[PDB]
Amino acid sequence: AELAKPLTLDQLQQQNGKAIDTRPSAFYNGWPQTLNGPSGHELAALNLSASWLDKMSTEQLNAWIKQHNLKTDAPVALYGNDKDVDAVKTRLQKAGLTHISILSDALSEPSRLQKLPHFEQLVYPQWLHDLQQGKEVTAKPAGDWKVIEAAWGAPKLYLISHIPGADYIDTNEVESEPLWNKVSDEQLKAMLAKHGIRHDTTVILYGRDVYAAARVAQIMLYAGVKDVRLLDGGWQTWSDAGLPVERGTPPKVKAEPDFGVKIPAQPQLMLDMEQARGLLHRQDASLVSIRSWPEFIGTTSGYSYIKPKGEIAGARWGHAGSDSTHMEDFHNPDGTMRSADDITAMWKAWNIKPEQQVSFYCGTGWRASETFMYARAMGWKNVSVYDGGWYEWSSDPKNPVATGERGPDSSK
Ligand code: NA
Repeated sequence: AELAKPLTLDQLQQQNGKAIDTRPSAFYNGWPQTLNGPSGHELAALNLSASWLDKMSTEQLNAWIKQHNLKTDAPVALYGNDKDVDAVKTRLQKAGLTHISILSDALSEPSRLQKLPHFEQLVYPQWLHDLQQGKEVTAKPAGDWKVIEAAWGAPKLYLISHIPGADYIDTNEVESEPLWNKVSDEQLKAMLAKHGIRHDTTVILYGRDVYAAARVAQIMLYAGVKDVRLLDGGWQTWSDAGLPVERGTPPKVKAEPDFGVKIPAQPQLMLDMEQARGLLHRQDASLVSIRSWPEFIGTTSGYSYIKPKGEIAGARWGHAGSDSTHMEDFHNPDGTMRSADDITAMWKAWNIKPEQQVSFYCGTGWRASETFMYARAMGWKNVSVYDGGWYEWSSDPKNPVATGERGPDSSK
């Protein structure tokens, strides 16, 4: 039942133990719990939110313990809310950890905390709701702001319910046939004006799936929207918070004719095929496949309408999900972004590194847009999406293709 002795951070370090931040990831990432309050987690703290526990089976927890290298008798020091700390203690006890304490001086020295360099780009429901009601909040939009739901095709679930004051974007407004690449600068200019977006409008996007919203977001960043943000974990986090919803067709938007800069203002954020091919086989650059493992080895193309199978030869595997519509390797059990530390280590093992020119691709770019926005928020400075992805690559039977099981070395 009970906790071992309380440890300070210093003692925990001396004893080669680990700290476990048991708050929701939003706060682990950098969001203050009160205005002006401590921002981020203790050095090398892990994040195991108590709110995830009901969606972690016994084996998911065991896996997570192993994966963070918690040795069974090495000290673990927990911090956060009491109920949360206690829920995690119970679970870790049942999983067989033997030295569980509280981190006594947790969050007591703000100057030593670590944060997602741009945590403010991944918002959470309560922040968004506070902003809407006119409450002073951390990282407040500098000027106008808009909330937009992004999904494939005309409004459906949006008609049933959506975040109050949210506009709606059909992803067909930003990408189109033949390659499912983004539409033209000129079509983008009109799309932006129509939804009342200028270069200095803060745009907060969410979707029923994070990647639809991310796709829109990366495209707006390319175009020239300076401040584009995602709801971390998407719509489901809003629904689950039991916050207010509105209903019915999207209300009329007041057009903004003049964007205020020439589009595109950030063209380096999107690569074509030749540019993508240029990144291969380099220490200072990575072309990253955000495709499932069966796509990566050539069991399946991932899509009904893509006949060719295999992968871009020399693409480094950035992980993804179980299939072409899932992103488990980037998600906590509640659907929010896994920790920066974990993502950084997963990518590192494949020689994908923040000092490189790094471009993400997948089938047609949605999954890659998602990892792009994470990497942006992790503070990766040279990131982009290779729009065409496997669909464009495998159009040309001259492009080199890899199949078969292979590891990190095989993409030098
Ligand atoms: Na594409």
